[PDB]
Amino acid sequence: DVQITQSPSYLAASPGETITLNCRASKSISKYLAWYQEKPGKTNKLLIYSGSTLQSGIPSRFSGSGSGTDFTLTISSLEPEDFAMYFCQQHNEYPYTFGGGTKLEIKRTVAAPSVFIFPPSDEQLKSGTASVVCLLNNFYPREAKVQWKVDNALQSGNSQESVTEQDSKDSTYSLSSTLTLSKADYEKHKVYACEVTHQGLSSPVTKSFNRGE
Amino acid sequence: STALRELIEELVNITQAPLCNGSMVWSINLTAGMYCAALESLINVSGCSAIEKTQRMLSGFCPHKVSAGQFSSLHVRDTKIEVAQFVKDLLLHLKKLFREG
Amino acid sequence: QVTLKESGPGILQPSQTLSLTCSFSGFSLSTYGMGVGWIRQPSGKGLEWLAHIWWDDVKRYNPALKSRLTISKDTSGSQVFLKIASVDTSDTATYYCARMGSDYDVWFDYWGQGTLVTVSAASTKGPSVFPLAPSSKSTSGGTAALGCLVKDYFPEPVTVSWNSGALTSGVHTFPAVLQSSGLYSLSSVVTVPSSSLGTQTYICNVNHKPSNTKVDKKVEPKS
Repeated sequence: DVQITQSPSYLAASPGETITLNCRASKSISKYLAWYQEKPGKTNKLLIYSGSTLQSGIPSRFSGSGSGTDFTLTISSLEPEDFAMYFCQQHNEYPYTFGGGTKLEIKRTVAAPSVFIFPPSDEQLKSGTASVVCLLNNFYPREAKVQWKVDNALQSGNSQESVTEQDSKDSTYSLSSTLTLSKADYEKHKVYACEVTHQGLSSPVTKSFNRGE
Repeated sequence: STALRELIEELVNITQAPLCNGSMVWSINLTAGMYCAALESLINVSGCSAIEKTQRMLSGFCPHKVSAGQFSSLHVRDTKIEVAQFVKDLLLHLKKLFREG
Repeated sequence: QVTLKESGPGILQPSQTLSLTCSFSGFSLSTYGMGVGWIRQPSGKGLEWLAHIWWDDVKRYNPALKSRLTISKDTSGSQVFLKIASVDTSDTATYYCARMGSDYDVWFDYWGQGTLVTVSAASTKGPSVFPLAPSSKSTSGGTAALGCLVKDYFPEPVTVSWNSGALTSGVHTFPAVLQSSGLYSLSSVVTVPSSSLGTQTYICNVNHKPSNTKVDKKVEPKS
């Protein structure tokens, strides 16, 4: 039973670059390794099989190599559509086994977020809970900090956030952060404020509202 | 089986060039002791170097030695076919064993 | 041309039997060389081969699961089925079916989009949908943001579109977060011109299949 390791599991590169991805088997698999390309909202796409055989209709900038235990996929002159998750699969031996994948993401210039703050709706408040949402739209790199304040009290542990995958158009990310309060607590305070720090910003940006306005 | 895969690969290579140039062998039941049966039926092809590696590869799966010039039968229900047809038939049976495990 | 598509229960209770269907066009499992396998991916973890079947009914099964699995096809060879007996939470995964690219070797030339199966004792719960209304504090450089908050549902997934797919550009539907309550919440946003907010209608179309909950929510300036 063969264990497949892909290390590193993350790579960033700019278009036009040539990159190599590694796949390692726990014991020899002769030359029988396949490579697949994975993309959000798409079906998995077979690129190479038997170590080095290019699937029909795949561009020749994909090149697979290796034999025994150590394998590489090389993608030369990366096009934008080439950024994706790439996983390998040994087909030498039953049972068939897959590597854990390498995410290949585009490096691009820093872009600052556009920040938006949303109050809870009246509809929501009727049910007794208040969500306050902060949106950071279309920034790069991924790293960003959101600080919540209610009447200048720093909110800690009562928010959750998530982040989109790299955008197929500008290579940016977006982030949503939700502050949860009770309706009762919500109605006790005036100023709701989301302060964002990001490399693209010389100084923190705050969007706020006054409950009422 | 690596050995099995290698053999399948060699058959694929050699039948992709009409294998043994107007040599005929007798068919057999390949569903019963396939490997020895195929070697028995192929061991007497005499002027075809393309089949030598095949013969050696088949010997690795048979648990007795297969010698040329031996008596089997007068092959009354059997039928003479081209080596290529035989080998392509053999290939199908081998792929199934591969697929079965 | 060649397409595959998985269909499944969405959610099931432990000790139950998961039944999955793979439907496909552009080939038949009665043609020589054709076959189909089942592969699964638990979230944030790697793919795991389960079972496969060929046109002549030769089948293979992952030995770690061998006893729990049964794979089949119909006589019209137009669908393939997997059964997994005695599921537990370790069987929570996205399930893919895929066509074998070879007549003997096991790599996959075409895959389905996958279907999520959650194995849990918790009850199915449909979401509430609330507006994220456009304002002045969601408005910058001639662009405003608005959205929908899809709150308090179980299990995943939910889909969200905008104006029944009439809006393509500027939409970001975020990964759900699992809240401390054991329920999921997600946001979907769309950025749009500020100047047209008075004269354009924005509707988020939300669907949570497990609960049979469909909601179209209008999002308007105000409150």
